[PDB]
Amino acid sequence: MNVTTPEVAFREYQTNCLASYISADPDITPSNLILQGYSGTGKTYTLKKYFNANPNLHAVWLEPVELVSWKPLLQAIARTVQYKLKTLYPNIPTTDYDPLQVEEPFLLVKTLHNIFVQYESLQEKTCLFLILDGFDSLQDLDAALFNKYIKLNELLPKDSKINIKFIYTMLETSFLQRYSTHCIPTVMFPRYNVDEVSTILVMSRCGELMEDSCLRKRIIEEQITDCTDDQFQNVAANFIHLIVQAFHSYTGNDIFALNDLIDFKWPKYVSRITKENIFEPLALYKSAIKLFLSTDDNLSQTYDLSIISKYLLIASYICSYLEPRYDASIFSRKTRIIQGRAAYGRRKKKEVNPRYLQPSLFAIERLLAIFQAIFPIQGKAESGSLSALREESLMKANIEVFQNLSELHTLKLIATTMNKNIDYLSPKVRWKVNVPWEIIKEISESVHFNISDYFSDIH
Amino acid sequence: PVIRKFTKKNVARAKKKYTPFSKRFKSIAAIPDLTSLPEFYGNSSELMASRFENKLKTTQKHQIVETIFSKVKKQLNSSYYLPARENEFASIYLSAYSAIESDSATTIYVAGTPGVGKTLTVREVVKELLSSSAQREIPDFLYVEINGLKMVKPTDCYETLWNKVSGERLTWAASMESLEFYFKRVPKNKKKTIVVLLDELDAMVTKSQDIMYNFFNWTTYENAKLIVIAVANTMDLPERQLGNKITSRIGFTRIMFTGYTHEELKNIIDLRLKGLNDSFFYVDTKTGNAILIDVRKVRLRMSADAIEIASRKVASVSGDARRALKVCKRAAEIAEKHYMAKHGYGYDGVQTVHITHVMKALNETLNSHVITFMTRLSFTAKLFIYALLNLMKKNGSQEQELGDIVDEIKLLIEVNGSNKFVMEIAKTLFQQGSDNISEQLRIISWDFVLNQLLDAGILFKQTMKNDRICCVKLNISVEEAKRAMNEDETLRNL
Amino acid sequence: NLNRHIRMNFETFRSLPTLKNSIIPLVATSKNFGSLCTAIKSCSFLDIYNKNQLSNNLTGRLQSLSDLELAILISAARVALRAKDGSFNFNLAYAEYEKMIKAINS
Ligand SMILES: Nc1ncnc2c1ncn2[C@@H]1O[C@H](COP(=O)(O)OP(=O)(O)OP(=O)(O)O)[C@@H](O)[C@H]1O
Ligand SMILES: Nc1ncnc2c1ncn2[C@@H]1O[C@H](COP(=O)(O)OP(=O)(O)OP(=O)(O)O)[C@@H](O)[C@H]1O
Ligand SMILES: [Mg+2]
Ligand SMILES: [Mg+2]
Repeated sequence: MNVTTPEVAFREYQTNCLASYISADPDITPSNLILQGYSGTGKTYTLKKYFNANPNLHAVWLEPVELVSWKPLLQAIARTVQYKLKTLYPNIPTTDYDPLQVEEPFLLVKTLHNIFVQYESLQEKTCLFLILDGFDSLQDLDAALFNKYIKLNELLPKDSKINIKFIYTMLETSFLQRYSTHCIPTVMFPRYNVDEVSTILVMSRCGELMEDSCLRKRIIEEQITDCTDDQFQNVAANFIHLIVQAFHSYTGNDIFALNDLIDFKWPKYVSRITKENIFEPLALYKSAIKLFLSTDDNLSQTYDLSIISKYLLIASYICSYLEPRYDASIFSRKTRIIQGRAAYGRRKKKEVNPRYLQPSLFAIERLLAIFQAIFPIQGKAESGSLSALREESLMKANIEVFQNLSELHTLKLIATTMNKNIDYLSPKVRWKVNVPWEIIKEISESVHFNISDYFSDIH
Repeated sequence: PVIRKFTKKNVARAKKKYTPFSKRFKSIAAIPDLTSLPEFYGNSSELMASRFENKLKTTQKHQIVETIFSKVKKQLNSSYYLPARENEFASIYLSAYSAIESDSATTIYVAGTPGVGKTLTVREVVKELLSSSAQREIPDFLYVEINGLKMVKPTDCYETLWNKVSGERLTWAASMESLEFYFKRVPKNKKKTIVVLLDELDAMVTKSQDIMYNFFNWTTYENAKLIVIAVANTMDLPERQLGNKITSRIGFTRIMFTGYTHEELKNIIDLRLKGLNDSFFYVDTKTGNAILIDVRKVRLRMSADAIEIASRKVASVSGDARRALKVCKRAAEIAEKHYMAKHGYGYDGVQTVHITHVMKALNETLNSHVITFMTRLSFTAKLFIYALLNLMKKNGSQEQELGDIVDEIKLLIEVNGSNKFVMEIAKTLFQQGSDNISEQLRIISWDFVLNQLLDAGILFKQTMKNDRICCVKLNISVEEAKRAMNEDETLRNL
Repeated sequence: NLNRHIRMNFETFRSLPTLKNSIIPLVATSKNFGSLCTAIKSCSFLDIYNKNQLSNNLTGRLQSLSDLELAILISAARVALRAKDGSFNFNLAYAEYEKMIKAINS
């Protein structure tokens, strides 16, 4: 059958494969076939490109990326099949069944059989195509699904004036190798390379970012009447060359992240281009090298909280990365009175820097003690005859610390043994924290506290 | 305006009542006689029994072909006198006759292995009891078949009991209550004796035996008359599910049927064959049809020594007449098809079967095709099982991971860099000979054979994600694994 | 070559339908008699078929990646070999990676 080939730039192998696989007559098409690939390769884009190349053939489209289970696919398919049938055969009579009536593949095949028997008076046999984009991307997927969908053409009677076909698309290929014994035809799209992705981008996003507003914005913000579409395309092309030369090591052969980053960082580069910068783009790149050297694509201060919240979270990081016995030397300030000896501390240096380690457990009284020790100074005294006689200048176990600590657990910064039916009160509960080193570091200099010396000496 | 949070439209509600019989007369003096009632005691099920007879009738005939053995197969079939098991007949029929004479509520329980003819003997006993009912001297009573396996829900016993003793439809919770009412609150003068047969109780009451508890509660009345029997396989059930106190208070009688002896088996199977045993037939010259007392007059026979051996081998294990009869039928089938192949008639003066062929039919049941298949596989599976056995010999672990077995495989291959078989299967397995193909850590087809052996059952895989540390087990044996190993000329020497 | 592939089916899989799948594309893409004859003679397009069939299973995916991936994978692998169960984390691999770069620049 005459099939117009889509003259694609990079997927002509799969184009040939599928153009040979599929045509109008169902006799020369396989019973079941798969079209697997990886994200960014435009497998879905090329499917519709081939459909554009072949208008007479038609197919239904479903996106189970949004659907969650099997029955939603059942209802969607039951709706779409008859919707397409009646839309593409206006003159045919019908008794439209309820698509919601389906709740099981048995019911689905029953209603399709009803559809076919009411469509028994067709002039020639016709096979349609079905599409399930991301069938492995389901959210409650199990391993007993694909074979059942493969088994649709069997239970169908062979005298059907209207038949159907299946299409698929996977990402991992692990579940694909989990089921390959049935010898299914398959076409694959390998992940692209440097020049392939570069050309793909400079022919896909070229127009999109050429007809963007920011170009015209800058062209009259600079007010320079020396331009042409050729030079616009050249400057965009070399800027994309710079983008890829900078961030190929970061990602490699992907398009989605590159497009997102381009959308984020294009305006800053456009805000810098000028006459001298277009006449000599190396200096322009030197002037916009900062985003290339640092993406910094997120968002002085970091908090607007109280003081004890800031200062108590500081203690917990210490109480799970420091040995319980190697702390009495540095965390004591009283003057001894009665006879007694201290320890020798850490005789042996550690070479692992427990920053790299999963933290330990502890009881809360440890936190109480260490926080009492490290708390800043308050309750100013005067050295008077009675000033310090009763002041007791040191924070004690009030209620506010209890409440702000209880707040932290709902803030999910202090982590306890994960439990449904949690119980903050128990003798046996262990506690921990979920914060990296940077979270704790950001507090230190902001509040003018210093604990880096406790960690910087061991390793 | 309102939206139903979840819909149920495929539901198939059953049109059955909730009101028990106890609330349509409202007084003890307001109840009529159920005996003088046309709807009660099942006088309407006949129309339903006969209504579906014509749904599958046709009259297509074209060149009918009939042969010698099929009539003997039918004569030997299970769809039909027996003196072998008769003492139990004389005992249980005597007990039932005395029970119906006494008009009491007697209980009896029986069991047996499948194939002891328990159902056959009980059916014949109740048929002779039907004949005694045709004596018109004993009080009439009605049978009740109970097949919970053919039933879906175990509580539907009450539903069907009511729908067959009255034709009325209800749900279990009302039918069983109305039946309690019909049993203990109803006097004797008009109620009818009923006999009931329970079958294969081992799966009816899996949950808590509440249903059979209710039954055995019914079977403990003096104003109500019933004849209750049950069938099972195990023997401890009455005291296991109920306990000791209930089973002792009821005080029933216990019995079980054991496998028959070889002599009785042969006597019975030949009893189902005396009509055709050593018969002479007029046989046509084209179709070979055997007609009984261009045509011969030949004789038919079968190996009595084969009867002896076939009954002897199977009487010592279970005593399953079904097994014996199917063995005889398949021996007849093989003989018949071999004879047909001798001439080759197509499709549109002595005849006898031999000990050789009777044993041929009898022994292939125990001869397992697994050995031949597993010896007839490719080299890969045999090599991998041999490596598993090598690890078993090395560590005595009874278990092996995937990484360790793959390590053993690579060691076993690379150690034998000299053997000719491994030499000649060397390079066509990783990258398939030619260039332009990069090496792969694993061989080709390893996952294929792995899933093949998983689907075969010899391999057991635990639920894990890691492709390496996933534990693996073999299912059959190491000895049979050798009995597959050493028959490969290359494996024996390595 | 076709008899060699017959041998290959005989010794690898021992099942016909996979071979049916492999042969279908040849005639499927066949256009004219001369190309048919030459392609079934040299069977060089079976080379492309079996090259692109299992291309992206274990090797090609590792062939297409950045050197940072290789460096961090080496950092993880060495510490796993040093370890008992081979367990590893983000910052352990980072530490070994920085040690690698320090030695390289030293
Ligand atoms: N040969 C090509 N020609 C033109 N555009 C291409 C080509 N290959 C890939 N692309 C681009 O790649 C983009 C990939 O996005 P697409 O929505 O098709 O995802 P995908 O690769 O199918 O992944 P997933 O199914 O996981 O979403 C397509 O929008 C298309 O613009
Ligand atoms: N004495 C006998 N006379 C005739 N046939 C017999 C005799 N003993 C056993 N059989 C045959 O053996 C078959 C075994 O059937 P049986 O009554 O034992 O079934 P069952 O134990 O109720 O079955 P299941 O366990 O499958 O429910 C009988 O149908 C009958 O064909
Ligand atoms: Mg996509
Ligand atoms: Mg039975």
